[PDB]
Amino acid sequence: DIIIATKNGKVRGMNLTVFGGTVTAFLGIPYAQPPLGRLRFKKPQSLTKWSDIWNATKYANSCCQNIDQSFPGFHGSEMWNPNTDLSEDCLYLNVWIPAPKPKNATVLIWIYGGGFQTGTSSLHVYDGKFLARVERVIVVSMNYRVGALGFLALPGNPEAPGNMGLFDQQLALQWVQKNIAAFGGNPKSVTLFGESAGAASVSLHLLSPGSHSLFTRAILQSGSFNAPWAVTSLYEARNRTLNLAKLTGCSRENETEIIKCLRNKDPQEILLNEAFVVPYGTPLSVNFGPTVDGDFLTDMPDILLELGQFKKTQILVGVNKDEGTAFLVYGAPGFSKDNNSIITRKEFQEGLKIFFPGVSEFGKESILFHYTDWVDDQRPENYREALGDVVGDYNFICPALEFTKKFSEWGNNAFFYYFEHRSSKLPWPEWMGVMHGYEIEFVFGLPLERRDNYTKAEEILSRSIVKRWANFAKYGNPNETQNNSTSWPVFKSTEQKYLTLNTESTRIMTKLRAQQCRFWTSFFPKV
Amino acid sequence: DIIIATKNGKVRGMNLTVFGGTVTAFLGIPYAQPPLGRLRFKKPQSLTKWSDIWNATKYANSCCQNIDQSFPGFHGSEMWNPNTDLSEDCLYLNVWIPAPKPKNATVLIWIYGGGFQTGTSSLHVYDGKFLARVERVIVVSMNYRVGALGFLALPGNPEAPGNMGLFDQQLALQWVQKNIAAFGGNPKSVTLFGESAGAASVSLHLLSPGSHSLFTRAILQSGSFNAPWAVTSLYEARNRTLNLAKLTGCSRENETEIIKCLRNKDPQEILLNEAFVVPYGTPLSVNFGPTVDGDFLTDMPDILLELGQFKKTQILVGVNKDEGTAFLVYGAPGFSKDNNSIITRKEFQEGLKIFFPGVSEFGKESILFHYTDWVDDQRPENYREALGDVVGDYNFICPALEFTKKFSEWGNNAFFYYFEHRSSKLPWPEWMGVMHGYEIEFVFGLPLERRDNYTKAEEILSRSIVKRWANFAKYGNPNETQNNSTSWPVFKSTEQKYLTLNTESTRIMTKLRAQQCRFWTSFFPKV
Ligand SMILES: *[C@@H]1O[C@H](CO[C@@H]2O[C@@H](C)[C@@H](O)[C@@H](O)[C@@H]2O)[C@@H](O[C@@H]2O[C@H](CO)[C@@H](O)[C@H](O)[C@H]2NC(C)=O)[C@H](O)[C@H]1NC(C)=O
Ligand SMILES: *[C@@H]1O[C@H](CO[C@H]2O[C@@H](C)[C@@H](O)[C@@H](O)[C@@H]2O)[C@@H](O[C@@H]2O[C@H](CO)[C@@H](O)[C@H](O)[C@H]2NC(C)=O)[C@H](O)[C@H]1NC(C)=O
Ligand SMILES: *[C@@H]1O[C@H](CO[C@H]2O[C@@H](C)[C@@H](O)[C@@H](O)[C@@H]2O)[C@@H](O[C@@H]2O[C@H](CO)[C@@H](O)[C@H](O)[C@H]2NC(C)=O)[C@H](O)[C@H]1NC(C)=O
Ligand SMILES: *[C@@H]1O[C@H](CO[C@H]2O[C@@H](C)[C@@H](O)[C@@H](O)[C@@H]2O)[C@@H](O[C@@H]2O[C@H](CO)[C@@H](O)[C@H](O)[C@H]2NC(C)=O)[C@H](O)[C@H]1NC(C)=O
Ligand SMILES: C[NH+](C)CCN(C[C@@H]1CCCN(C2Cc3ccccc3C2)C1)C(=O)c1ccc2cccc(O)c2n1
Ligand SMILES: C[NH+](C)CCN(C[C@@H]1CCCN(C2Cc3ccccc3C2)C1)C(=O)c1ccc2cccc(O)c2n1
Ligand SMILES: C[NH+](C)CCN(C[C@@H]1CCCN(C2Cc3ccccc3C2)C1)C(=O)c1ccc2cccc(O)c2n1
Ligand SMILES: C[NH+](C)CCN(C[C@@H]1CCCN(C2Cc3ccccc3C2)C1)C(=O)c1ccc2cccc(O)c2n1
Ligand SMILES: *[C@@H]1O[C@H](CO)[C@@H](O[C@@H]2O[C@H](CO)[C@@H](O)[C@H](O)[C@H]2NC(C)=O)[C@H](O)[C@H]1NC(C)=O
Ligand SMILES: *[C@@H]1O[C@H](CO[C@H]2O[C@@H](C)[C@@H](O)[C@@H](O)[C@@H]2O)[C@@H](O)[C@H](O)[C@H]1NC(C)=O
Ligand SMILES: *[C@@H]1O[C@H](CO)[C@@H](O)[C@H](O)[C@H]1NC(C)=O
Ligand SMILES: *[C@@H]1O[C@H](CO)[C@@H](O)[C@H](O)[C@H]1NC(C)=O
Ligand SMILES: *[C@@H]1O[C@H](CO)[C@@H](O)[C@H](O)[C@H]1NC(C)=O
Ligand SMILES: *[C@@H]1O[C@H](CO)[C@@H](O)[C@H](O)[C@H]1NC(C)=O
Ligand SMILES: [Cl-]
Repeated sequence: DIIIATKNGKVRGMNLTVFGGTVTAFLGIPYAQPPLGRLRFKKPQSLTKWSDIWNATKYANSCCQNIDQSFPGFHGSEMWNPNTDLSEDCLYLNVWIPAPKPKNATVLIWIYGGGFQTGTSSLHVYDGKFLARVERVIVVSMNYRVGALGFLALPGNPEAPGNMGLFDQQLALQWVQKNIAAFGGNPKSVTLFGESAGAASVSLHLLSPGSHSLFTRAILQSGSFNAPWAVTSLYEARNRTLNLAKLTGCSRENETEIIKCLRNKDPQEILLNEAFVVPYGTPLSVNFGPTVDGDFLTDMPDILLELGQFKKTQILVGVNKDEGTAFLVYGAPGFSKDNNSIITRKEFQEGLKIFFPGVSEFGKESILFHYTDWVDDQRPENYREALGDVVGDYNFICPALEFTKKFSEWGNNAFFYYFEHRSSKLPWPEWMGVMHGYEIEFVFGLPLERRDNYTKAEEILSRSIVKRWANFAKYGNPNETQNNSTSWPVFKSTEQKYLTLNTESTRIMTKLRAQQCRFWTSFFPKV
Repeated sequence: DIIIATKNGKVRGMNLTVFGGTVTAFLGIPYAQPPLGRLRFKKPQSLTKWSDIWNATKYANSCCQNIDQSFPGFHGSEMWNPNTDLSEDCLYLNVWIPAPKPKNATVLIWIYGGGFQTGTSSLHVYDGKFLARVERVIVVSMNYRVGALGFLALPGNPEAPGNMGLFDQQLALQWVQKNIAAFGGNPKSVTLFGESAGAASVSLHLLSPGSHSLFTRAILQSGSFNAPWAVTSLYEARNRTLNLAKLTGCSRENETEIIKCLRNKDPQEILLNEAFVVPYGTPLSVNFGPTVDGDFLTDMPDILLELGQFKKTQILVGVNKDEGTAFLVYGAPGFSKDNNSIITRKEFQEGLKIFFPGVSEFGKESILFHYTDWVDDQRPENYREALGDVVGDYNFICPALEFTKKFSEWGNNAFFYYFEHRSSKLPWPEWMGVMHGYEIEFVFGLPLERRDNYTKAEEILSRSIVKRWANFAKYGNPNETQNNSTSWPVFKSTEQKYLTLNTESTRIMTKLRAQQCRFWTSFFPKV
């Protein structure tokens, strides 16, 4: 039996066996007041203590979110669906401490991605027990409000001020500050890591003064705040909150009145209107996301980033070889999960209208013009691969590289990785390649379980990546100093070096997607 | 009726139709007295003038040489076999002139390879008409003596001095100097290029003072004198010359008297015992090659290269991705052009004994130790590919990288390529990849013949290569300045940059097969 005295109640956790050892898990510890009724759409509220001992022995509630019903019965899309029960009462977090209890362990806080609309910490691919046993770190992950319940914004009005899901994560960060010493953790050695919208969340903690004292280092996997989907403007958030209010018949005009209307509406009524708040939509739509609230974010994040207004520390950033394929099968002509998905120049042209709906016909031609200069025209996949590269480059790879350059320019060590290994278990067809999201399994060390149908090489790669991530969390340098490994060099603005990750040969390369990222990061913003 | 007046007499060419244009061809101009009877085993004698008109309208005889008959009817091996009569009367050269006759055109002199035992200028892949047509350069090629008929050596004896096939080449370079202006060539703009033994020949012309005035620049494809096979030691030349005279049964004591025998026996008796002249032999055996003779070569070539004793000019150097596979299907256990040649570790250890015969078990152990550190031990091809890399890295790639380095260090511009495109018409099996010898057709512009079943992209590649080669010859810089090509940087000892060549995307990379070539160049010579 393991009880831990936290500053507001005793907490009892389980024991697991992992590769012939013990890891103590504490699943579902509450860190915030249930944000129900009158606390809905508000920042998370402190907690009231309990002399009751709490049984943190089961994954808690995922927060309210629509679910991916696009491929019923498909492991590829349903593995991202929530695996506990939806509820507004969902502001819990999990902890994983090694056994024997560590003395001063480094802490890894996971922040799940999605599109600020979906996600939960209880998914199998985020199971922190492997990292706790293999590397003797402490893994903490938390649930945070997503969708409108987490990011509906009426600016300045404290009844719905925006960025509630970010203050959820931030509050879970202070919990780890106040309590992780009781678990044998070092609050002065804390690394945030995250994927997709979790990665964009990690970058915004870098920019938010209230979070600066609550972590040490940052890891950003396939995402950053400067990605075109990650920050919704002050005007977009107004039209989007009014349109949601109309679509619930809550169109008051006293501002705090049209919120009290939504507080009484049903969570399911809000989830179903959410989709229809913007006219034209994309598979990368983020209808309620982070805004400039003047509290978590004091200014437009790209100004803060360009003018050096962020925590000075180490960052580890990277992307996958085919970030963009996943989004094609959710609404691009000729694209399907069961079809090798060769498309025509006209289908490629139609795909551009889908993903860049507001862009002019000039911009849609620029994209066509630049991405289409291959050599061999007698090969079918040109346009198919082209669109995946288009979407992956625009939405993830080029912003991620841009964040890393601007961050490194103020004298911080940055490390960039190019993850290019296709999962031997990947449920999606092979034409989709190394997909968005499908490096996470390797960070959490799932292939370290031999009874799991991963390659023995996938065990080696995942072991290597786990060590590189743990060395970065502990020591700020993501090297593997023992198995004759490729040295991972710093990313500097001048030469822009990055490490590739795969099972064949890990290489140092420079200037990843150099021509493409110039087109996106310099020319296209003028368009 | 195109007749040109060479300094030796009038010569009659012939018009060729090429790509809607005309190319004037002079095939088989004699450039020395036939090395017959008393001239056998001697440096080439000058040519006596002729009051006639010489009809240079067909290819001349190829020099005497054994022939590859391991794959009867197979184009892959037979395409390298001679396609004219064999004869000791073989000292002829070919000349391709653009039409209209050029004013002062750069001259490209080809030197064919083949381990100094085989080869001829008349092969289809050495057809110079496409270069004369597309880039309006003059192309010259010569036949030179091979095997013991061009490299039998007893140091000192001018009856059999050694390097007589190199002096053949040199005499052809001399012919171009005296006569090419009659055809519209610029004798001050002569680039040597060759492949394999031809490339190791070009490299020796760089180190040989007698040849320094006969050319301007140099191109070396898959070969250099510093390759393990390309220079015969005086100790070996001594044993091998003698061991031949015993195999033909006329060992004598007066050293000028044992040559008098060999000058009697007819060619086929010599060719029949050349192979048994060395005890154990490998597919990379060069029984009669270049030696240090104090005439063409005044010292050990490795010493001259190390101490800056060579013509100072630009060089273009490169290798193919899979230089070593061609040699495996000729005696390496487990390998055949007809099965996929998945070998096992025991067969790999046998392949090392085949290819490194007189090397200590220690040396064979470090080869096995260094080359087997792959990640995924559960891959069938590991040993198949490993042996190909062993043979490729030891015999071609590492010597070429070492030659380019040591050459660049004395102030001159060097350009290194890495050819990694597999011809769509390549007759050998797919596991052999980008084989030794199979960049030549792209350098000679065969894929520019649209009517020939090469892909459209292979035409685009072969065009870009042909322009780069021509620009190197004309201007010393192998860049492609018009069609947005990748800039080809200079090879410097510290950076070691090279350009990859393929149909997908040309990349600048650095330090090719660095870990492998550190083994072969630095450590292996000590064992
Ligand atoms: C590849 O498949 C897509 C989508 O197809 C799915 O699988 C098929 C077997 C079929 O049963 C479809 O109904 C499935 O949705 C094909 O897509 C076009 O896709 C759009 C998308 O809605 C659809 O409206 C069109 O009618 C489809 N066109 C046709 C002729 O069916 C795509 O054309 C297939 N391409 C190839 C090369 O096989
Ligand atoms: C800001 O909001 C308005 C509201 O548009 C309606 O659209 C529905 C999908 C739903 O959200 C409903 O609650 C809302 O009232 C947008 O006006 C629309 O713009 C499109 C494109 O210009 C027009 O075709 C529509 O006529 C119009 N909608 C209707 C039916 O009134 C407006 O576009 C939006 N501004 C943006 C995109 O920033
Ligand atoms: C230098 O030459 C001798 C000569 O060896 C004979 O080998 C035949 C294949 C043929 O060339 C014949 O004319 C010649 O006389 C080499 O001696 C041989 O060495 C091997 C290996 O050490 C022994 O197994 C043989 O007994 C011996 N040959 C015979 C039958 O006499 C000698 O090796 C060689 N030196 C080298 C390799 O540099
Ligand atoms: C690929 O082929 C090689 C070579 O085998 C030759 O001989 C016959 C079996 C013929 O059918 C043809 O396949 C080929 O020309 C096989 O390797 C081995 O070759 C050595 C040569 O000395 C023989 O000693 C072995 O018997 C032979 N192996 C076998 C199966 O007998 C090789 O096995 C094969 N590899 C495959 C199938 O992947
Ligand atoms: C680890 N991955 C991150 C999880 C999967 N995906 C991205 C995929 C691919 C295409 C978009 N479907 C969404 C599934 C879903 C569920 C409910 C409502 C809509 C949709 C479509 C899943 C996401 O959770 C996801 C969803 C939206 C995003 C928006 C912008 C950027 C992103 O990364 C986004 N990611
Ligand atoms: C770093 N390891 C221990 C080795 C696996 N090589 C190294 C490469 C892959 C195989 C070929 N050369 C050899 C280097 C060399 C030196 C002299 C002569 C020949 C050769 C060839 C070594 C990796 O790059 C690699 C790739 C992915 C990994 C993933 C997890 C863990 C690893 O160690 C990983 N290593
Ligand atoms: C353009 N290529 C260069 C022409 C072909 N080949 C290389 C191949 C490699 C495998 C062995 N076959 C034949 C074996 C054989 C048997 C009887 C008569 C001739 C041949 C060659 C040749 C060569 O002519 C060749 C031959 C010997 C070499 C020795 C050392 C280095 C080389 O590059 C060598 N190249
Ligand atoms: C220089 N050419 C004319 C073009 C072919 N590309 C260039 C690559 C091919 C793949 C796609 N990106 C584009 C660069 C870019 C910029 C903005 C947005 C998207 C993209 C993707 C360009 C070659 O690298 C190449 C490779 C082999 C060749 C062989 C012969 C002749 C050639 O031109 C060859 N060119
Ligand atoms: C945990 O490690 C931390 C530092 O990583 C230690 O706590 C502090 O130690 C630093 C030394 O770097 C001091 O400057 C601070 O003053 C210490 N903290 C405070 C609040 O004073 C500590 O030694 C370790 N704790 C363990 C092992 O229990
Ligand atoms: C060269 O050919 C001569 C006859 O053939 C040619 O005659 C030329 C005058 C011209 O018409 C060409 O078009 C013909 O092909 C022949 O008399 C000479 O003897 C030949 N020269 C040698 C050295 O044999
Ligand atoms: C916590 O779990 C243990 C299981 O043995 C139980 O004894 C205890 O009563 C539980 N506390 C609860 C459910 O409040
Ligand atoms: C290093 O390699 C050995 C296998 O040779 C493995 O057991 C060990 O876990 C590896 N360590 C890391 C950090 O990858
Ligand atoms: C050709 O060029 C050389 C120098 O490159 C020059 O000396 C010679 O006179 C020129 N001959 C011509 C143009 O006929
Ligand atoms: C330049 O582009 C044209 C247009 O297609 C092409 O025909 C030509 O071969 C290219 N030149 C080179 C040197 O590749
Ligand atoms: Cl790139």
